[PDB]
Amino acid sequence: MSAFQAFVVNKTETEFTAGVQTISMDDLPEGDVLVRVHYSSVNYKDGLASIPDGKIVKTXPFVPGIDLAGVVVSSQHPRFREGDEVIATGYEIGVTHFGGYSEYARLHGEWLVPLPKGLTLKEAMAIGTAGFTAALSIHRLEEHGLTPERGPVLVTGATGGVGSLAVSMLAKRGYTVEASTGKAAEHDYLRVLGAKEVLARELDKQRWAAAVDPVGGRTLATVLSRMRYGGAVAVSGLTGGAEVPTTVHPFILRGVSLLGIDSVYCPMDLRLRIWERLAGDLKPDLERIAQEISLAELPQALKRILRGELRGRTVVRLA
Amino acid sequence: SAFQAFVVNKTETEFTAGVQTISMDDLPEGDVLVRVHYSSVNYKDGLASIPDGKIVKTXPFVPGIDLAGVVVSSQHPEGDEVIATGYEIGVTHFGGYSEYARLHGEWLVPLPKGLTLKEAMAIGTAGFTAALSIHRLEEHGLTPERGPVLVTGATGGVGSLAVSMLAKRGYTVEASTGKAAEHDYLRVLGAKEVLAERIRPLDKQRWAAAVDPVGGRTLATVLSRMRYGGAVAVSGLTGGAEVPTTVHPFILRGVSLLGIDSVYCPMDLRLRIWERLAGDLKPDLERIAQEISLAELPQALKRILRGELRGRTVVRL
Ligand SMILES: [Cl-]
Repeated sequence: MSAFQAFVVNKTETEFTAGVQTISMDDLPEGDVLVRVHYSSVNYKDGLASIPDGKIVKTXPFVPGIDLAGVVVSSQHPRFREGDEVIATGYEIGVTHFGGYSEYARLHGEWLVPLPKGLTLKEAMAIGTAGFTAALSIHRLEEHGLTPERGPVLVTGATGGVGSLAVSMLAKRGYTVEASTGKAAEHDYLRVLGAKEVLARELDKQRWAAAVDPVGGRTLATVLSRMRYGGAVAVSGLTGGAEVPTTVHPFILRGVSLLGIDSVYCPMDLRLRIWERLAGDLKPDLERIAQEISLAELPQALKRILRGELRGRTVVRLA
Repeated sequence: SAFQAFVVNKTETEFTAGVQTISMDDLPEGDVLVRVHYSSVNYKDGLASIPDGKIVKTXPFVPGIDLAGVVVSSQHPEGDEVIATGYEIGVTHFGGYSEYARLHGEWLVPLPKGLTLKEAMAIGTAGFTAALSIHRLEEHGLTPERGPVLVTGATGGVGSLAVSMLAKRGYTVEASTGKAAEHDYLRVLGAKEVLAERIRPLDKQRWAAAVDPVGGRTLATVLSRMRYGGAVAVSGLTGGAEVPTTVHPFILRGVSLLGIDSVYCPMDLRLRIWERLAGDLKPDLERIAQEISLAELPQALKRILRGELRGRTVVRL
């Protein structure tokens, strides 16, 4: 009792550790809500938190994991009584504040999202930050004019977390989806998620009514060449390094919008709206996208996402 | 008198591009009359063989940035084997997709010893660009002991030729392409390994130089795996839109970006590059060149435009 396991990253005098070890209740930082973590997931950002030069974590003894789903053990009066299934993504979690790769997490009441009717904690983590990023992107495109009747929608990080999830969300909304990836042997998978066409990495001059780029932008010059007049691109994520900028001219000439999607600091009112959508009209096909691993299998998954060999979504069952 | 030529034309009804017979009066002014033996198909030539290819602006025109043949009449220091590359040859002044071509002597380069007319065109603009690239890199300090050289030209004209050239030069070459069927082909040119950005493994400084023949398309990923001091030779055009780079990576590692212009290259260097092309920069053309007749030219022009031509293709008139 009061002694549980967590993936911990450390950095002393020219030495780096990253493994599952046992930690205590007192190692958890200041919070007003105590949560027993049922699930977490693996994100690329979480991969960067597991390595020294990742440029995410800037403080030593740390518990990564930007994603959380579980049950309230104890807390305060922030609208949370024990036994409540709560979700926690974004903010300082897994970056500045101890995160979800732990059996227990201690957080601020202002960061929790009461689990919407229509989602399991596992399904909530299967979606995770990635799904939130995908949902917000589509949400944002839709208030900007996107409907299935405007034309096909391109998605470029198709096999990754955000990409797989977006394809699914768009296909189930009735959109004609074209998906692009850089790995062959990924085509069948993309079609199963509902993509009508799949593109090998590389009508005249205006095919897509909208696009979703979850790779920091880095295929923007490709996406801009075949954008319809009035279209938009929702961009999010990181590349891998090596920034890829765009010219501005193509946005001006075709009246196209670039919508920066940030899942970290999204305000609570919108956050709640997105989670309602994720429980209803933007609920993806998690059975064909997500796979589950245990806390002890986590190190390997963080290596893989960093190397770019993780497809779809990976949820971590805690304990 | 009345010879054959490939003619592009565009009125206010249609666009015509076929092989018609034109006379001596159709060629524009020039002091040197060259009877063309060989020409070459180039990406640039394909754009000039089409409407919305933004290269040919005046109406009735004969494309072909590349010229090689024998002199009929001249008044500049007859029967001289000569090559013409770049300048106004593909673009503003009538080209080499014609049995005869009139040009100015300022563009002409006497065909170097150790090279054939067909070989000069197997090389052509593409080979020149590549050779001029390598050259520009070597005078920046690049040598085989600095580390491997990362081409990206792959099966572009330029690039295929770059690999062969660097391989024959003794460099370790890493070639990049997106087509899975050209892997065996790139090793025969002499590339040590074929590449299919990730931040594990350690790829963080491993290329001494780079040849980027797609308008700096791949600069963004190249730059973050350059050795401290290296350079990158960029040339040609992209498939369409322009892809910018950040400047930080250059300052950070003391890397240079070298703009390679084949079009308006100065004569003094032009000869030096061609002498090199007849010398230690002679690519193994046995594997990289192909030959077609004039009546077959339009077909290749259609293929290069849709990226269906590997290596180099010459033309016999
Ligand atoms: Cl559970």
